[PDB]
Parts: sequence; C-alpha cells; structure tokens
Amino acid sequence: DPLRRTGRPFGGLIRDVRRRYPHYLSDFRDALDPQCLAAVIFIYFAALSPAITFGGLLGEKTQDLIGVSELIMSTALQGVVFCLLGAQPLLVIGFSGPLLVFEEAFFSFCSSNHLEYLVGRVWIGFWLVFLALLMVALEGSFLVRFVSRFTQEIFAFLISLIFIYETFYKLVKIFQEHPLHGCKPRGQPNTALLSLVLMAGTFFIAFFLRKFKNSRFFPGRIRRVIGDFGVPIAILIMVLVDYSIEDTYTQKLSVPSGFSVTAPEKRGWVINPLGEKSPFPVWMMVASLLPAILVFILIFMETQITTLIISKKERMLQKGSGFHLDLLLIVAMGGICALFGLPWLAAATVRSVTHANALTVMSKAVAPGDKPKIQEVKEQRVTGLLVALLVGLSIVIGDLLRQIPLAVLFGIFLYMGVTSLNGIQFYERLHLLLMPPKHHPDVTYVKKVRTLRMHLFTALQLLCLALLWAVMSTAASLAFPFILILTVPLRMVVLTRIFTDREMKCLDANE
Amino acid sequence: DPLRRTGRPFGGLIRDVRRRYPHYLSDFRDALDPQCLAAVIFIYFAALSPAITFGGLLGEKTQDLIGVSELIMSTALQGVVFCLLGAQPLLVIGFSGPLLVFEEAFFSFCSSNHLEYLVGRVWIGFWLVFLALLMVALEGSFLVRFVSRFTQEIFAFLISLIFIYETFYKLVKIFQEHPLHGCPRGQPNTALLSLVLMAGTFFIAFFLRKFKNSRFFPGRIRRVIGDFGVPIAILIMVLVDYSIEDTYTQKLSVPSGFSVTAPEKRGWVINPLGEKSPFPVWMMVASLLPAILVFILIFMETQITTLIISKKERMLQKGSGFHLDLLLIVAMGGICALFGLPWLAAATVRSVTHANALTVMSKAVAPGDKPKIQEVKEQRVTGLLVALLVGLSIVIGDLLRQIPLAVLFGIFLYMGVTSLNGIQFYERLHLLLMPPKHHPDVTYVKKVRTLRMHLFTALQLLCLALLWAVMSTAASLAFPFILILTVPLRMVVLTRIFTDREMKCLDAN
Repeated sequence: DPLRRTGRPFGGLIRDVRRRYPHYLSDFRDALDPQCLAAVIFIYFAALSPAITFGGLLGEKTQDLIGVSELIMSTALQGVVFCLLGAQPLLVIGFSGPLLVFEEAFFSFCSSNHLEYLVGRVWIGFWLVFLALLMVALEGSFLVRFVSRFTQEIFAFLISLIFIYETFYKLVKIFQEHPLHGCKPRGQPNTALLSLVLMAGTFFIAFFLRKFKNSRFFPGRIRRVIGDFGVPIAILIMVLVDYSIEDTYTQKLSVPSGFSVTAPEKRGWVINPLGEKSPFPVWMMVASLLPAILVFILIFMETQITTLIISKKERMLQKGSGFHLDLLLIVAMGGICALFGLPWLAAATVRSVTHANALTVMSKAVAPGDKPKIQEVKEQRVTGLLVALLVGLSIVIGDLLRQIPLAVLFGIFLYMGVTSLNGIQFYERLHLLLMPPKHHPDVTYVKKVRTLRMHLFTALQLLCLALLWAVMSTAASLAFPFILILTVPLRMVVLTRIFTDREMKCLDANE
Repeated sequence: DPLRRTGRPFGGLIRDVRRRYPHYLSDFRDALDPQCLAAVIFIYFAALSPAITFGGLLGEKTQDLIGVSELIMSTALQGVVFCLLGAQPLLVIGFSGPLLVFEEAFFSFCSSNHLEYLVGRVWIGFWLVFLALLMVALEGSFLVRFVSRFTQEIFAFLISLIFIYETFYKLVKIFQEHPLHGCPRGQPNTALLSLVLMAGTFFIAFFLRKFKNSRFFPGRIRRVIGDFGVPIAILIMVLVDYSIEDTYTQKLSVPSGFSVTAPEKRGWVINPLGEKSPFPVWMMVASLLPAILVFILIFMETQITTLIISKKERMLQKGSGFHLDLLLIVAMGGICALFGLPWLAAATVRSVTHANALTVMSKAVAPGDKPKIQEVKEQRVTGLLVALLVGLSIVIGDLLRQIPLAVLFGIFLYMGVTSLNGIQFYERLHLLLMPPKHHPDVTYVKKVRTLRMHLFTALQLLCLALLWAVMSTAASLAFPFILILTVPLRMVVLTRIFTDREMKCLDAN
C-alpha cells in the first residue's frame, strides 16, 4: 500500500526510493522498440506548441519580463531532471492555464503596490521549498487515499473538454482575421478555408490510420507498425500538401532565435533576492506565505490527480508509481527555478494521458466480443528525457520548424482531445443515457443498480461539472482548486445520505 | 416459371396480360392505409435529386437543351403511363449511368461528322420500336436465364466506378477555371468552398446512414431519421451556402417555363426531313447498331431488376411481368425520342427501396429474423403520386436555383460508394489482401481453395479492365457489345479451366 502512514519521518520517501530504484537498468533497456520513436515524435509537437503559445501570452501580459525563451528553457531543464530522478517517468510537465492566471494576478498586484515582480517571486519559491520539505517530512501525502473515483473523473472530463473548446476556438479567430470578402498580414484570401482543409485532413488521416491499426487487413507486423506511425505520417502528408501550394499565405510555427532573454535591457539571468534597484521591503518577505500556499495547492492537486488517473488498475502498470518522490521533486525544482526568473511547472493531464496510452500494447482477442483489454504499458526513462532534450534544442533548429503551419497541428490536438476521453466511467454512463434500457451492456454497475438510480448519479455528477466550469470561467477563477477539493466531503456525506450502501459500492469502486 | 415458350407468337404477352388486369380493381382500391404516404415521401425524396442532377450534366455536356426540365418531364411522362398501363407497378423508371455513357459517346460520334444530329437520334429510336416488337413477337425474352451472377456484378461494379470517377473530374475542373492565385474566371474563394461543401454533404449523409442502424434512441425515431439522410444533408449544406454573403458558387441551371431549341424556329417536335442539309441514305438505313446496343442495355437492366424484385424470398401474390414491361419501355422510348428527351430504363435501387418500404415487418413477439408473409400493399397509386409530383417540380425552379452544384456531387459520391455493398466481387476483392486465417465463414470460402478463389477474382478483374479501356479511348460506342460476349466466355473457357464444384459455389444464383 503506497498510501499508508508509516509513522516515521521520510518513511514514504524511503519506501518509494527502495521500491522504484532497483528497476533502473530495466527502464533504459525497455526503450528498444519502434513504438518509442513514434511516441517521441508524437509528443514533441504536443509539448512544443503549448510552450510557444503560453510564452507569447505570458510575454504580452507581463511586459516581456517572462517570454518564450525562458519558458522553453525551464521546460527543458525541469523535464530532464524529473525524467532522470523521478519515480513515475510517464508524466509530462509543462505550463498550464491556472499558472498563467496566477502569474498575471501576481503581476497586477505587484504593479499596484509598486513592488518588484521577479524579485518578489524568489520568496514565493523559497516558501514553496519549505512547505514541500515540511509536508514530505510529516508524510502528509497519504491524504490522496480520500480522493475517490467521483473526483478523478470530473477532473479528467473537464480538462479534456477544455482542451477541445480551446482548439475549436483557434479556428474562429483565424476566420475572423481573414473574412471571406473577395478581391502577420491581414485580409488575405483563401487562408481561412485552406486552414480548415488542412486541419480536417490531418484529423481524418489520424483516425483512418488508427482504425487501420486494429483491422484485419495486411500482415500483423506491418499493420501494427503502420498503425503506430499514424500521427507522424498524417503530419508529414499535410505539411507536404501545404508546401506544394506557393501563393496562399498560411500562419507558420515561429520560435525565437538564440538563447537570450526577451528583454535583455531590463533583466538578467540571476535575480538578487534582496533587491534589484531599490531595496526589497522586509514585510513582503514574510507576507509572501499566502501566494506560496495557493500555488502549492494548485501544483499538488494537479500532479496528484494526474498520477491517480495514470496509475489505475485497468492500465497495467507494474513497476510502480511514487506519490512521495514526485511532489518533492516538482516543488523543489520550481522553487529553485524561480530564483533565475523561470516559471513554475506542473504535470499536464492530457499530455500525460496521451503519453501513457501511446505506449500501451493491446492483446489479440477473438473476433467477437468487446474491445480487447490492455496487455502491457511498456514504461521507461528514455522517452520523456528525449522529448525534454528535443524541446530544449528546438532553438538551434527552427528553419525546419518554420515550414510547419499551425493549421496542421490543430488536427493533432483535436485527435488528442477526442482520444483521451475513452476509459472513464463518466463518459460511458453519459452514453448510456441515450440508449434504450434493453441495449445496455453487461457491466457490473447496471446489473446490480436500477436503471433510474444510475441516471440520478450521472445527473448529479454533470451538475458538479457544470458548476466547476461556471466557477472557472468567471472573474474569480483562483478558487478552482478549493471547489475541486470540496467535492470530497460532498461524496462522503450527501451522496451517502441520498444513496444506499450497495449502490455506492457498485457505482464508484476502486476497480 | 413465366419464362417458357408456348409456340404462339404473342403467347407470353397474352398469358401475362391475363394475369394482373383482371385484378385491376383490387390493385387500385386498397390504398387508404397511412403506411403508403411515408413510402411516397421516401420515393419522392430519393428520386427527385438524381433526376435534376443528371439533367444538369446532360445540359452542360450535350450543348443541346436536355437540361433538368427535359429529363424531369421525360421521367414524369414515362412513369405515369407505365403506372397506368403496366404490370408490376413497383418498378421505378429512372435514368441510369450506362445510358449517360452511351448517349455521350453517340453525341460525340455524331458531332465528329456533321450529318447525324438529333434526327440521327430519332432514326436510332425508331429501330428500338421495330426490334422490340420483333423480339416480343418471336418470344425471345427467355434469354435472361443465360446472364448469371458473373456478368451482373461486373456491370454493377463498372457502373459504380464510372459514377465515382465523374465526381472527381468536376473538382479537378473547378481548380483550373478558378486557380488558387492571390489578388467568372478567377473568383478567389470558389475553388475551396466547393470542396468544403461537397465533403460536408458526403460526410453528413454517411454519418446518418451509419446512425440509422445504431443502438441509440427508441428505434422508430432512429429509423425515421436514418431514412432522411440525403434530404437532411442537402438542406444543411444549402442553408450553409445561403448564409455566406459574397462568394461565387455555381448554381443549378433549370430554365423557367417550357423551353426547347431556344435559338431555333421549330417547336418540341424534331423533323427528320432535311432541316439544314440533306440526310444521306446510309446514315439512316445503316443507323441500326446503336439501337441494338441501347436495346441490350435497357433489356439487361429491366430484366435483372424484375428478377431481383420478384424472387421467391420477396413473396408476391398478385403476379409478375417479364414481357409487357420491356415492350412498353422500349416502344414508348423509341416513340418519344422524336420529341427530344432521353431514353429511359428501370433502375433497381429505387425499386427495392419501394418494395421494402411498402412491406410489413415480422409483427411477431419472437426475436426478429426476417419479414414474414403478412401483406404487401400492391398498389397503383404510390407510383402516380411520385411521378406527378416529380413532373410538376418545374414551376418551382426559383427554389431550385439556390441549390449549389457541389452538394449534388457529394450526393453522387455517396451513392457511388454505398452502391458497392452486396456484390460478391467486392467481398472477394476485400479478401484478396487479408491473411488467410481471417477469412469469413461464407459458403464460397470453405469448399474451394484460397488460390483458386483468388484466380477467379483476378480473371474477373481483367474483363472489367478491358471494358474500362474500351469505354474511353475511341470505341466508346461498342462497350455494350463486350458485355454480350462475356457470356460465351463463362460458357466455355471458365468451364474448361475451373471444375464443376468450384463453379457452383463461386457463381451461385
């Protein structure tokens, strides 16, 4: 039982480091497989594009204090260190929306009170390091055992839905800059339709090859190899198709040139903790505790729920996962990186899920029946390290990257968002709403539960998800982790009162 | 078996006419059931669009006014009289692909010279009447039994391939008139909007077809929504195009009012007596072979449709018809060819949709296996209400002028793709590249070796390749002649190569 209170200081840390580290050479040996190369190529773009997007947003919202170069360097360094010393290497760490919101709010607060920003974040990093050390010393990470399936699925569904909304929203903003009138550049013709065509083509080739992977045509080995390289082949085909056209203008991937600060005239690579230009007030040094607590809560909840979803019993993970030597590493790396002005990072749920299920191997079942189960996952320490190094050295190259339009990557992002949905029981119970009761499958939560007492569960969980989305989209979105935490007392009290014991045991269980 | 000879010249016609007409009142009375109205709606929506789009291609290709209006009024005129004075009033008389391919070639041939024209077409049409009368009098309708599965599936596959290829030829011809350069022969957003529209309509129709037989919704609503796939896709795409403010897209070209030979004096009737130049003898007395080829096409299509619809499994009590339908179709087409208009045949897809939409289901508490005997709503009303409603849609040209021309091509692609299901040539062609251990449990895979089955499929593909090659290059007016000599091939060569057991499971009725 990984989530057990030993009763001794650093007990969980020692248990994790003795459970995972013996299987070290096995991780580097398991990487010899053509599937690993496809996983690397698939995840490189999915880890590079959000870095550029969020770097541009952060640079425009912070007066070019933190930009694209800093975010790329931070992601590379933190990913390399984590994949070299982490307990669970199937995690992809990167910048996200809540971190951006917190950074912009802190910048506004610092500007309002005439305080330094980069110097101010150093003390937040120090307090994060102290809090992480205190929590690991007291082995307080055993509280994850109280996060049931009722909360692991709302979080996953909400994150995967936002990933799809923000992908359809990037095409409306293209159609709004080049409208169909007829006659960085603006108002060009044939651009919006070309972007739509490229995105649709990439997405449809992705599903076509995914379907062909599990088909009956061709020999087995060729079929599996071709089905593994679905995303790279789709990307290559659509990039070549766009390269053939010579006159129409399409937006293309842009990266900065040279490892340098975005604003070298007002910033350096090293921040003095006590003062840059004017001395830093003493009171803020001890009043910075609250933002540290808030960002610690954000990082902790995100990383722990992602690890919980990844380490389910259905997904055959055998080497083991560490709930203690993950938070310590992530928070310590963030606190150290804050001293150099680089941003903080947390595990990305959709990227981690995609990375995990792009390495699974499915067994060969009989012709009739349901979907064949999962045989193995094939985890290792090589893919994440390679992806981090590639993202780090994505600056020296970039004359090659300038030929890849953004429209092509939208299809890959839509494919990722759609594929990441399957596997959670909330989605299947949402499917069961439409079907008539005589067509329901022979699953364990429908035979022992009345049909009308499962739709009530689904409706309550949808209500919780809608409330969460409404709270996130309003002006005060910094309370989102607290609202996410508040569902646990809901399940332990209100759902216990409304439902009976047997229904609660059947509907949401460990397995 | 109706396909027997009694020695009497008109013996088959007499036997067939004294089999349904005595039951005229029975066929004409019981038509008040509400189940027929839904079938009529389905037939109208499944038959209106192919007629209008085929007429559009005729008008844009022939350079003579045979566009939309001519074909619609032809279909209505043929259908009304067929329903009144014809036996087996379940056949739907529609324009098919092979007739397009043949008459395009004939018009190209007559334009290569300068003395054939529509008057030459009329001289073609007269020989149809003569030859049909001769064959019905001689009672040669029994030749249907000599055309087994080996030829029907080749014909169907070739027709589907031609149907598919013509859709991808207009896309290539729309990226050339309006290229994709920067800043109607060049309008900017015309080349890609058409592709978007046709892809959208094809995908919507395909998804509705897949959803029809799914596990969602009560099932009656599911079947109703799945029935309206093509109309719903067409409506959605035409609304989407109407929402766009300023972008050139080609629309339908139906003429308003009754129009024929606009830059010419004479009316609908065509005079085969020297309108412009004297017509020599050997372009009307030797103008008989294309009549033979058209007769072969019509005869094969109509008789195979009648065989398909009148099987023992599709139980039928009133009676069948094998001679009078052919006589009526060919003679009436030949007579009406001198009013312009295209020769018209009986298509099987619409007919079987009529048959299974007018058929009562099992109506049993036991799990469903196949539709039981129940009753069949044999009527002469659901054909008339379809033909008249199709033919009166010529004063509504204002609404049809807003339809984009790419949605129709999406519908062509959908029909050509969905018509490939049900012919054993297609499943054998699929099996040609599966591993041998994954082959299904059909009857023609256990009793014959894999190599012999693949040899049969490869031998059946060479005939298709030869027909495709001869259909295009220069002898496009002789492709119905190879579909005739493909019967002696199976008669002698296939028997000499294959054994008796293999050519009883591979080629089975």
